[PDB]
Amino acid sequence: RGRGAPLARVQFPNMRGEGRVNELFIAPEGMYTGQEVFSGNKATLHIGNILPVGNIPEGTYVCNVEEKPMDRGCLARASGTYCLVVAHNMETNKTRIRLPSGQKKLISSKARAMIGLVAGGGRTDKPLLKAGNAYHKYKAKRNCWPVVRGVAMNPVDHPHGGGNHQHIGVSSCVPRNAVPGQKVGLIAARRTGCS
Amino acid sequence: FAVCHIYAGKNDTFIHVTDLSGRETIGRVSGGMKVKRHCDEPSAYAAMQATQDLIEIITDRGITAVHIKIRADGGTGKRVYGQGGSAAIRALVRGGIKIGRIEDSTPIPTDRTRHKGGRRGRRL
Amino acid sequence: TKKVGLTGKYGTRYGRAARKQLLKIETSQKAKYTCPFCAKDKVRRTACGIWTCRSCSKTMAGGAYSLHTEPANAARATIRRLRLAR
Amino acid sequence: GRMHSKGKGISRSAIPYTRAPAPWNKYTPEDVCEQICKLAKKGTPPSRIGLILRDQFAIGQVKNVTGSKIVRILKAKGLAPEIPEDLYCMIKKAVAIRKHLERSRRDKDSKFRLILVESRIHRLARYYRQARRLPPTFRYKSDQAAALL
Amino acid sequence: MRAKWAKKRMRKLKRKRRHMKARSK
Amino acid sequence: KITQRDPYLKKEWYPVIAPAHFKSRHIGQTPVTKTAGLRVATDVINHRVYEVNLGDLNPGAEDLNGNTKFYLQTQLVSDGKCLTNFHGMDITRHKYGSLFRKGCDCIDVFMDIPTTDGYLLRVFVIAFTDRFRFQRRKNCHVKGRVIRMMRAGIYETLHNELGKVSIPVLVTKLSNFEVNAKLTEALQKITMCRDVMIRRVKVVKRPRNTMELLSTMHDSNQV
Amino acid sequence: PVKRRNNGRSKYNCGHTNIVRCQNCHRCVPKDKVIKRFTIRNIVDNTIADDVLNACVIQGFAIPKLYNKVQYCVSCSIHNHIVRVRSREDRKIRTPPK
Amino acid sequence: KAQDSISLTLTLVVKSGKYTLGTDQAIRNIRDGKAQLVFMANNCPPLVKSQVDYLCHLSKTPVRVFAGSSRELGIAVGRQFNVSIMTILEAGDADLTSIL
RNA sequence: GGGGACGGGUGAAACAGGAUGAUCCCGCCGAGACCGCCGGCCGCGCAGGCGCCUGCCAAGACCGCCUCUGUCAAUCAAGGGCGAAGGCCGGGGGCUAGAAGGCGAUCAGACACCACCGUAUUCCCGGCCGUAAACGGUGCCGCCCCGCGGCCGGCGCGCGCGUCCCGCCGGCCGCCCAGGGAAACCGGGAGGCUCCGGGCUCUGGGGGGAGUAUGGCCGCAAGGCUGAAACUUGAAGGCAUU
Repeated sequence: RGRGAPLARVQFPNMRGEGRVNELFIAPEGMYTGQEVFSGNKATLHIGNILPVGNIPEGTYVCNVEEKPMDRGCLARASGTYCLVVAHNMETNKTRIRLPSGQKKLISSKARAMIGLVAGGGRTDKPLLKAGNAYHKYKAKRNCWPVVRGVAMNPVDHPHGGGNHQHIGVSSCVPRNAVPGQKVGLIAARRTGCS
Repeated sequence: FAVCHIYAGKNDTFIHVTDLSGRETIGRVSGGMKVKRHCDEPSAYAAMQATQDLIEIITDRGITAVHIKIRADGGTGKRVYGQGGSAAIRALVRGGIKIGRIEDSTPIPTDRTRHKGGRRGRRL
Repeated sequence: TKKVGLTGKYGTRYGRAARKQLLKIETSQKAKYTCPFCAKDKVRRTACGIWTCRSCSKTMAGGAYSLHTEPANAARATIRRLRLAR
Repeated sequence: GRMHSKGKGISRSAIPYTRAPAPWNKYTPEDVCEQICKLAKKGTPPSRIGLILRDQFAIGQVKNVTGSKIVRILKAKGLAPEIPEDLYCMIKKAVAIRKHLERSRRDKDSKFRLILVESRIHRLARYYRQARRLPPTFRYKSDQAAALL
Repeated sequence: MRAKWAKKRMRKLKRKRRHMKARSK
Repeated sequence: KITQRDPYLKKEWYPVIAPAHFKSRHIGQTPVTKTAGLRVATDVINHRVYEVNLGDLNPGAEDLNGNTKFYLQTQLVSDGKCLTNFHGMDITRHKYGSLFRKGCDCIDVFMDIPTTDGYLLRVFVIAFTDRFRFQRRKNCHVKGRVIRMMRAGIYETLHNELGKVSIPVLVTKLSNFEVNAKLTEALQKITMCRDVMIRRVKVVKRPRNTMELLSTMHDSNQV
Repeated sequence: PVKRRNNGRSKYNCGHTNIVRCQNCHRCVPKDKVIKRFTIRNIVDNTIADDVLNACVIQGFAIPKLYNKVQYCVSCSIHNHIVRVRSREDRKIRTPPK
Repeated sequence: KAQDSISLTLTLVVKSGKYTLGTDQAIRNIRDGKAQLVFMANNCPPLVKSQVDYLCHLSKTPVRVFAGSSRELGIAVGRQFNVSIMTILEAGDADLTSIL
């Protein structure tokens, strides 16, 4: 409902007993119905397969990466987003992953990820265009819309509040240690402005 | 038998003695700490004077000989040694010091980024 | 019938930039693509990322407004080369 | 001068003054006409039928040994190419560049050669249609060219 | 470059003139 | 030099010994600071790399040797001696310029060479074309077919010579100059060619715990 | 009038040449029009060569030569006397003189 | 070379030899031994691929994959429909690219 | 990590950088461009243009020919495609230079040149734009035309025989006898033209006003393409010589 990326229902033999266990996997682009998704430390490098991050050759786009081994997925889960294998340190058994924001994170080589990039790529390219098109987007997610500006509100309702000329009245930049009701605006801004 | 890196370029000349790996420096001094005129830091006189002070240090550190690595500013510019290079090399020979090997160590580009000055050049 | 082919629905509304962008994306969303599996031009979109062949009957994960995407085409190609190596 | 290039070259073939059959050659008109007919069974094009007669057999000039050219022999037997070979060979080239263009959309140079080759197919077709060596209905389009080959 | 500088001057007059016609439509 | 005797006062010199292949194994003395903090002297000298002319390594014919320079890196500081192993081979910058002359065509190949010891090496190989003995045309330019025949010859020969080679024998092949010579024979048959040699040989990948190999190379004169 | 048939450049059967920069000026100059004098010199001056040669403890090592192709822009070349303005009569001479 | 021959061999077969396009006719022909060569495609559905390769082993009739696509194979046999499996039930002219 | 006082920058400088230890040296590492020297009276491309290494794909000119066809041709409004750089649009990317911006020195004043920092840009993908001293300032196809060279790609001849030699065809070129031209010069044409007529298109008609006005068409824009007049004026210009 709220995800902008497809999910996938994959059936696995019950290793504990006799049935078939079904799991919900963010779909990497290219997963097709009837595909064989292998998982494990002897898995081959194909889209959809889950391999430990150390086992994955470098430069491979990966999705649903675990930050700490055995976490069943934490990073690279949104539409189109991916992480990249950068370096394996075989002396520390750690790997550097390029996070979707471009930050680089050392993670244990025993963490697991799915080969491929999350499907749903290019979703935000389309303009929402209408306010209704956006009402539908957020009804599926949370009560976060429509968004009213504090400047429109009254002094009691918001810190930006209300004067005779709708102004912020003080710098938007607010300290990192501003208390609950005051941390409104740009927070701990290292810089501001277009550049 | 250390390695002498003389970087001779317009603006200043640096004579540095380090040992083979180059990880440790056995003494470094540059022309420009020997002259008060900014124009004369690249000059041969300052470089001769500079090497004489360096010669004292490497003759007190057991550095009997050096292998020279004269380099220009190089990179995507220069590629021709400044006046300081020959002067320092001569001083190294004048104050003892055998020169075991001489090499061109200037950074050179196999293909390059644009040097400054525009397509019309430095119009001075 | 002229410049605004599929964006005539919007009418004189939303501005030219939105309509021009929509014309590229909406044409791609409504297009028929070739099934990798059955090689027939009957893949159409059911939802963003979900594309189903109307002949092959196979559902494949894909780009929101295209069966395949430029980043993903690069990834399959890198994976094959790297897989051939290992 | 080349029709579609600013190139000048002369690499022609010089037919002999003698239009009469050579002495060493021992092939009767029927003997070589039989070879032409069996070569049509292999499907070999008349340019190749003429070459095969020239090198494996010694008949360097067919019209000298026989009284007619290869296609006149074929037309008399009603075994001539339905689409004249020159147009057909251009059509193979147009589809071959078009196939490459399907994989690569950024070969602007390849696209240019297609316009020139296609322009010849149109020019030769109008002559072939006027001469009636081609049915007047015939049209070279492009998208439908794959079927026409 | 007086010819290149004349063209630029002509252009900055034609754009002004095109703006003035647009005010009156 | 400073042990017998302000920063230099607290220092020591730990001699560097080259691989057994080189006739002058002793090469230099490396300055290190006396142990302080968590900075033991041995840890600092453990991975330093020294560039040594093959002339200094084997003292003899400078003309036939001094142009190549070997990079040797400390892998163990044992008994006060910084034992060293191959980190690369290269011809001097003066050799590189001398080889190029206008009027000639240059063939330059690079190959990834795999060793039994687990090192991936890169051979940078340079070749040049020269005038025939009785040639009217002044410029030594070869038609494209010969250049590709030549490119294949170096690639094929390098697989034959350095394909199954291990680091211990490679260092001796690179210092006896046989590989340069086999490449010249292969290219000779195809066309008169000059200066066919390896410009550089660098380690793309070095194996860990290469210490048993280091014993074979730095020591083990028998092997 | 047209001063030179060459047009100051050696471009023949081409429409574009790779740009190079003056070593001194830094002006972009098409490869054909650059002055391009190659120089092979010695790492140290002859006046220092004698003393360096005596200093070396190696058996037979000569001062190693430095090879550089200097490419100059027209203005850089005439100012630094790499090339001279000649008469219409001698402008045709092509052989390297002196 | 091998590709040039592959295109040439199937064009000569279309004009000279007999052949059948399609899976059902192919399963019927291999089983009776009336197939001399069978050419599959890259996108042959996987079960059909295995069945055709087992019954081909059982009849010892050569099965080769085409360089690609039922669509691309179909345009090669000269037709405007996709051909997954084509069977050379007799070659009048040329059968050289049946290599292994 | 080392070591220690300045480093940059220049015509000389100065603003920046440096005991938060810079510069310098080495050991590494990231990212993005870029393809050196070879590299040219080399080559290829329809022009614009084209240079890492491998693999793949389709083409192209030249040449050789006793192969095929049998004029299927030449140039061309209208019409289609392409088209350096800069620019624009929607994304990616962001190293280097760097329009704008800011700045230190100048100088009467420089806001300019020079130094420094730097945004768009540069680079990629999908579209636009349709311009350049887009040049050989030289349309295209065809003919004869004087020697002496060089290079380039085929082909053939000689000879014991070598990247030899002589030719042939095609391309790039130098010098040039006539010939031409107002000369400069061109002579693989700008020759074979007042002795003026092989064919086809384009354009000009003293200098400006003015590539402006206006209408049109086109472009997202910038602008492109088309395109005057009133009016003013005795020269403007070419190439030579003191």
